[PDB]
Amino acid sequence: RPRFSFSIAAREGKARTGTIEMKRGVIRTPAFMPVGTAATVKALKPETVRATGADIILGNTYHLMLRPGAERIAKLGGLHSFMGWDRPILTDSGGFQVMSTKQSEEGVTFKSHLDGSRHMLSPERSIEIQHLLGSDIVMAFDEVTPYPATPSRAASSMERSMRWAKRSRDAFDSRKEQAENAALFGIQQGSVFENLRQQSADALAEIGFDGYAVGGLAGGEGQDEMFRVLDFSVPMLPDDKPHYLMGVGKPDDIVGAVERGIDMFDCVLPTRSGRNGQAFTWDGPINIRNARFSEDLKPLDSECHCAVCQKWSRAYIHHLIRAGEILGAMLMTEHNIAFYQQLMQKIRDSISEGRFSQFAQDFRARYFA
Amino acid sequence: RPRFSFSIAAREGKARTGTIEMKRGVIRTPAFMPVGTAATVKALKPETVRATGADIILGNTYHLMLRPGAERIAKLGGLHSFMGWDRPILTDSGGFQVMSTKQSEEGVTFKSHLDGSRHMLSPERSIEIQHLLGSDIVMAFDEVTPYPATPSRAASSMERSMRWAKRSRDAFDSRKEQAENAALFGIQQGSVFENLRQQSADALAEIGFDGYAVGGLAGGEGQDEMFRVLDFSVPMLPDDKPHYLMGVGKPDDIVGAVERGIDMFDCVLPTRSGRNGQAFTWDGPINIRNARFSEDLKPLDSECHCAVCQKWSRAYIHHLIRAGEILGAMLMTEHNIAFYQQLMQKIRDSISEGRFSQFAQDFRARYFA
Ligand SMILES: NCc1c[nH]c2nc(N)[nH]c(=O)c12
Ligand SMILES: NCc1c[nH]c2nc(N)[nH]c(=O)c12
Ligand SMILES: [Zn+2]
Ligand SMILES: [Zn+2]
Repeated sequence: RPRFSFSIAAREGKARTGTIEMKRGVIRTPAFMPVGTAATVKALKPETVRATGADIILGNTYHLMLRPGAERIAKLGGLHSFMGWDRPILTDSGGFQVMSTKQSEEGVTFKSHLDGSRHMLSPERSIEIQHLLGSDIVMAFDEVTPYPATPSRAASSMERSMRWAKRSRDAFDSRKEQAENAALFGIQQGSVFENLRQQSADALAEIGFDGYAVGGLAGGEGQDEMFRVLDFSVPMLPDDKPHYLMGVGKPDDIVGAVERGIDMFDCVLPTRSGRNGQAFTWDGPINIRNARFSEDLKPLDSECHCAVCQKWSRAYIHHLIRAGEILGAMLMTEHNIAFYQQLMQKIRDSISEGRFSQFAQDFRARYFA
Repeated sequence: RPRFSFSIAAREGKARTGTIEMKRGVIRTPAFMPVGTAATVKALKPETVRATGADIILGNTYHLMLRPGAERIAKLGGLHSFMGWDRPILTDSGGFQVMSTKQSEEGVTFKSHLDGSRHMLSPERSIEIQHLLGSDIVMAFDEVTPYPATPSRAASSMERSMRWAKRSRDAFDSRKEQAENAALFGIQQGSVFENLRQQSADALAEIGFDGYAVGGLAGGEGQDEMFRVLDFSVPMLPDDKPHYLMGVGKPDDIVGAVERGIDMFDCVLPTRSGRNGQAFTWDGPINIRNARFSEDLKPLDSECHCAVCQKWSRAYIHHLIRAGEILGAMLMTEHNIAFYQQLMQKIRDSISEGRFSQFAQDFRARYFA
């Protein structure tokens, strides 16, 4: 396999389906990436993550640098070896967690929430950490402006992000092993403003990246506004490269974003809300803690092919979650990630067959019935 | 398979190895039974429990009656179906948790620690709950005297326990489906007193049970005293039936107890201490939280055949446990239960080959080096 190759096999309107080939494996798109916060997809062995259908997982640079440490992971053989996942890993840059402390044009300094120790992030240090981890898809370090943002502040943050995108590009390229084996994605900023999104897209395309993320969304704006911004923002990006919507999201957000040209997604929703008792179903989410499930012998979802729905009832999972049992988190998480992967597979198949618009309509009618 | 058949294949001194055949499966002895508190062996799917080598698991009557409820489990198809374990299950009677609230010759009434609701246990109700759960090995309901106990109080509790053993026998026998498909074990009491242990053994043998537990030990007395009581107590029990030491224990306790004629064990140690960071190894226990393991690439144990030791390092598990990650509990628990099963297999093989005394000596020399 090549370092990086994105091929589009089929299209329907703005939606695309295809593959990204990388040294560690093939990624089917549109793709959902389970989030591995601190070198684990919470409550799942990597083999279980793979069995759900995941082709790639996300690791968080900010968290890994705090614990167990980037240099430590490198000494131990890199993130893949450390956690036992041998397929591609995308790492975020830290820009989001920095927003979520001294800031300057050079970068940011901040105190660890775990120990109070002082840490620094910059385009150069973020790229270095992602190298030490050994990630396959490296994200440029950006400045993420909060929502809502004034036009002036959105412009200033976008302009800084573009300067930092060039610094990220140069840092990545200067490291031979990284440049030859990994890929680098740029991140579009500009808040909700069309002119700023255009300037950002133009700057990123001039620099040149392997993929382009739409940054700064899902920050409080709501679905209608997010979709409106995607309507104009995604077509600004190079058509022949993957389009990644960071930190999205709910199943309906994913379907609508694919309709608008997005190829890649990550979010903590299926894992985090799984541990809290929320299970995704084709008829919409349910909260398994609800007393109505205490004697319900049906599986979490009636059609789901996952191992949890093959083997255990709602009633059992209800009991586990109510009791605070670890197995409850395990089963809920496996089902939710499997559900997300089945959603992505239905999306890919429907685009390939030219019936994605119908799928989206049918999905929504049932999910929100 | 028959309802119950215990066969002894080989002996060495007081130690025995063999099999218990039951309708749901064969149990190799000496056996270790992982503890499923509230219908789950904590942090493990039943298939993982089985893969470690477990032939039977324990369920706690006291906890299950409080949550999710015995009648509820029965309505849902019984404990095996509910939790997805199709092999034998032994249920304890509740006598221990009652000690751990109004007491009388009829039984005990108590308040739920979860809800404050009032509950009752008696020989008849305990046997009924174990029936509703559908367990394969049912334990008689006893009164467990605290350690230390005066001779008078030990005698009174033992005598009550024997009256309750007869009531348990009669309750079990009066329920056709239970009598025909499950087995019933009696529990010897008498604290540390030889004459009381003899009276108890004689009473239980007169009533007649499928198996005999040594109750009331591991209550604070320490290993030397426990071994001393086992020295005289186990030979009092019928030789041709299984001997079960309840709530034991550490690997060295197990080896010494097998040397004294015990066939079955259960304890929360490998699961509970696994979640806390303690990992069992042939060179003794380690606490994986210790900073010395932060960059240790070796598996938890150098010889262990378990999947955790095949795939992940001490350094990784150290990180997971320090971070409070669920996967840490999962991996520690799987390894510890697998370690216990490998210990039982080495015990069985060494007895079968007439080299158990040597095995015990070699095990101790290395474990305590
Ligand atoms: N939802 C926006 C988002 C999530 N994660 C991110 N990481 C980075 N570096 N930038 C971003 O804009 C975002
Ligand atoms: N270690 C003693 C023990 C553990 N569990 C028990 N359960 C019962 N019914 N009786 C007992 O004596 C014990
Ligand atoms: Zn499912
Ligand atoms: Zn192991």
